[PDB]
Amino acid sequence: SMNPPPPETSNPNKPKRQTNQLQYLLRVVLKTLWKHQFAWPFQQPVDAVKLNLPDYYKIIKTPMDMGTIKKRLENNYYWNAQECIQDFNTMFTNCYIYNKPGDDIVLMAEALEKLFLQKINELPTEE
Ligand SMILES: Cc1cnc(Nc2ccc(OCCN3CCCC3)cc2)nc1Nc1ccc(Cl)c(NS(=O)(=O)C(C)(C)C)c1
Repeated sequence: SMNPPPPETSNPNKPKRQTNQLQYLLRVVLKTLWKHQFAWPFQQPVDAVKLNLPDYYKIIKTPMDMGTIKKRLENNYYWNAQECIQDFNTMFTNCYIYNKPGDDIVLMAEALEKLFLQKINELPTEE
């Protein structure tokens, strides 16, 4: 069971903005999670062939990862902060949907999500 194409990261016809909230999502939120010791399983799409998870992309129909989020932010792909926040939440939820409680990967996601939520709590007001 093969891998799907990754999520879209480029679309010239999509309206997009560079806002102070989206800048915070890159400079604070993404950067903080990316450097974390538990980030690496989330820094690129799940390679379900290499990990031998032939059911992964049958169960996870809206895949997301921080490599995709990083590219979207670096490309100014988003219209607003909530679109990007949704991507992070999809990533975390997908982890909890696919895996067992207490699994290492879940503990890793939980550590990243705690930091995510702390940073989002201080999202600046839109300028
Ligand atoms: C983002 C993400 C979400 N869900 C999972 N689920 C998962 C991964 C592998 C699993 O193996 C099961 C045993 N195999 C299956 C057949 C036999 C062998 C089981 C479940 N993976 C993720 N990314 C990831 C990326 C790189 C790696 Cl190396 C890992 N591996 S890991 O074990 O979870 C680790 C980070 C080392 C704790 C996960």
